[PDB]
Amino acid sequence: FRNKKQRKQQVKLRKPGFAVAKYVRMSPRKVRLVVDVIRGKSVQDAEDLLRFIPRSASEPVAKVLNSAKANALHNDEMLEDRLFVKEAYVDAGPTLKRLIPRARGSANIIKKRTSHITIIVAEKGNK
Amino acid sequence: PRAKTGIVRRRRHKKVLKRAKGFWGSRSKQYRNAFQTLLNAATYEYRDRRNKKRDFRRLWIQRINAGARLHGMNYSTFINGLKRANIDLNRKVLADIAAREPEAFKALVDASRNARQ
Amino acid sequence: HGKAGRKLNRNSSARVALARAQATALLREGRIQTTLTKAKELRPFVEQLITTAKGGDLHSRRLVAQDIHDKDVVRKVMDEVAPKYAERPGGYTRILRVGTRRGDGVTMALIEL
Amino acid sequence: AKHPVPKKKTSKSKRDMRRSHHALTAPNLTECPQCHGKKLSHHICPNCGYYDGRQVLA
RNA sequence: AAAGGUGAAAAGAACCCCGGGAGGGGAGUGAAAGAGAACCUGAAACCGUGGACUUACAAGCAGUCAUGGCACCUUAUGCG
RNA sequence: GCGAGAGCUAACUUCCGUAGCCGAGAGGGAAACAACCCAGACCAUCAGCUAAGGUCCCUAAAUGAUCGCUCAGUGGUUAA
RNA sequence: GUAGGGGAGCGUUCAGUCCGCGGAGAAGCCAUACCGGAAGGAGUGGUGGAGCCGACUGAAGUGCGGAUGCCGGCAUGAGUAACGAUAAAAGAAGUGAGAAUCUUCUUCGCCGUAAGGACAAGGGUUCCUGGGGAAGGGUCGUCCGCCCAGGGAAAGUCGG
Ligand SMILES: CC[C@H]1OC(=O)[C@H](C)[C@@H](OC(=O)N2C=CC[C@@H]2c2ccc(NC(C)=O)cc2)[C@H](C)[C@@H](O[C@@H]2O[C@H](C)C[C@H](N(C)C)[C@H]2O)[C@](C)(OC)C[C@@H](C)C(=O)[C@H](C)[C@H]2NC(=O)O[C@@]21C
Ligand SMILES: [Mg+2]
Ligand SMILES: [Mg+2]
Repeated sequence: FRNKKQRKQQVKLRKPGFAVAKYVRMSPRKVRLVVDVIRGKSVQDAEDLLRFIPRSASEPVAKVLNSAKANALHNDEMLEDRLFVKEAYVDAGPTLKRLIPRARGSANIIKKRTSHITIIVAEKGNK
Repeated sequence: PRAKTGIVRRRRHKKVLKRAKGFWGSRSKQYRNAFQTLLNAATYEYRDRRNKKRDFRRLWIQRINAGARLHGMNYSTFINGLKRANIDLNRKVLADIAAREPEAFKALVDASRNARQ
Repeated sequence: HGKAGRKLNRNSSARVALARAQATALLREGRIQTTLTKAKELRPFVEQLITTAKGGDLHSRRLVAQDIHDKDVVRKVMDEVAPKYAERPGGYTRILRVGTRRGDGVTMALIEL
Repeated sequence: AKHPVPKKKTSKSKRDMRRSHHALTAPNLTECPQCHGKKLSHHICPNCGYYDGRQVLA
């Protein structure tokens, strides 16, 4: 094993079949709805469903899935016909705050929330 | 010099927060409510310490005239006999005998009936 | 309750203009892509114009001219299309559903003769 | 001011409980007979443009 | 008004992949990229994903004490 | 509570005297209940005796013993 | 045992003295069933990546749950109210990664003592061209009064 210092140079820390769309200008809540259908499904169903879910979050999500697919293949040399959505989740990016005017002189703050859409693909393996 | 809070508060806060283990909602998550919950728990802790001491005697008394009645007696009566037969000072664990050893419990019922009549 | 029968998502004046506009477009083009509902509503009105034109006399033309304000379209419907549908026991106009649009998420459709 | 107003913040539980019915329903996608790229029932296949024969361009 | 901090040194990431881009994954640099330019540590509120035990006859300052059921053994098997 | 005035020999009224408790008093009892009854908590026990109160079942402990009374649910709304 | 009086101490920063520790891993953070009569204090592991416990004495900007307290971050209400005049719109063709929304054609409708046109005040490059597409645009933009670059403004007689 040695000590931490050595471990850091010996083992270099990998992200197999992981992709992330950081700072996506959409609300987590809203984006989650789409991701929620795609989770657990086989990367091909995931691909096909996304093309028909009539939500604008579909485009962002679908893109992450293709990055996760490409990464799984090209970088990690995984088997395409075995890929499935092992994990997908939407985490909250930083909020774009904006000042909206209301009646009688008072102001308000619009929260233009952002998303961190991460999807991780893996090979199935029943056996 | 300037003596800032830094560390003192957080340590004290995390302490209270850790007493709140399986407390519902905010009670296990926000300090003010966690600490607040514990004051009421304090009342409960001190009370129940001497309250369990009433609880068990009652469970024991219950198992006693349950057996005493099984042999045609009762608690008031059975304990009076065991008092009259001075020799018997059992009192504590007289319910284990009633629960686990019926044969042995009868012996005590029989002995109580005598010292009384 | 509400057991009537027709549609109107605008006001009298407009509901007419729309029907007449889409009627002129389908007859000009032969096929038009529109909202599914606007297409469902257009179907009976254009089918009715074909039957009027199937008369082939001045009165039948002028009646078409009341809803078809484009002179060239009225000639097309009168002398080209109605004749072709002579033996068709008035049915032709069909609706095909394309799928959901981006901006409003509305399912588009086709209406062809 | 703003006449009826909420009396207490609604708990993390309560809030999520009303969310039980928000879960989207995935399309019932069918395999296309003549280009196989999935389509919606009663709709023209987006890939080949068929609906028995080819109806739309591309 | 508010705002500080890569790395010892810019060696500031050539090249490849998904993407219009953003963003990411690799390759390489470096002691470390568990430092990548929204660059020291990175608490807490607050948002999620996963697992354990659980919950659709129940009246609830949300604990406390008692007991039973399940589960886990890194101040940790008499006990927790 | 007792002793008085004010008050209607009203008020969870007011104002003195006097004793106690609450205030600043937890614990048992009185269904619940500052004050009334019992009793003044240094800490630990899965020991024992009592107080006021209790002993059908909810709910600890006699569905006790003797002689009586009351049949109205009186007990479990006051008077001429 | 409330006001209150008295006693013994825990903890933080700074200082002086002693004893040490640290890149073979400091502080800080995170987890923990250990210890002490309390404030509290250790052991172990994890993270961090350069400082720092312990003891004695000295000094304080020295301990927070409250103040409709101050600063900041983030929740609830809730995917709710709204999206700023009820003067419309339709289709075709084009462009583009992407089009209800940009361009073009044909209709439609609304103003017409105006919702047309020319000044003054005021504004300050918003003008034209080519390009952009993060934010601004109550939606989307391939477009814009936005972003970048270049250009344009000509007086003896007009106004001073
Ligand atoms: C329109 C909006 C504005 O509210 C207002 O003006 C409405 C009409 C007022 O209502 C009233 O007066 N009435 C409502 C019920 C009775 C009373 C009333 C009484 C008599 C008459 N008589 C006739 C015959 O006509 C009319 C009305 C409001 C509600 C006022 O509150 C009332 O105050 C009373 C003193 C005590 C009342 N309670 C507590 C018993 C309380 O309800 C007041 C003072 O605002 C005036 C509050 C403060 C907060 C503001 O100033 C806000 C910010 C306003 N400022 C702003 O711009 O928004 C507002 C909300
Ligand atoms: Mg009388
Ligand atoms: Mg506060």
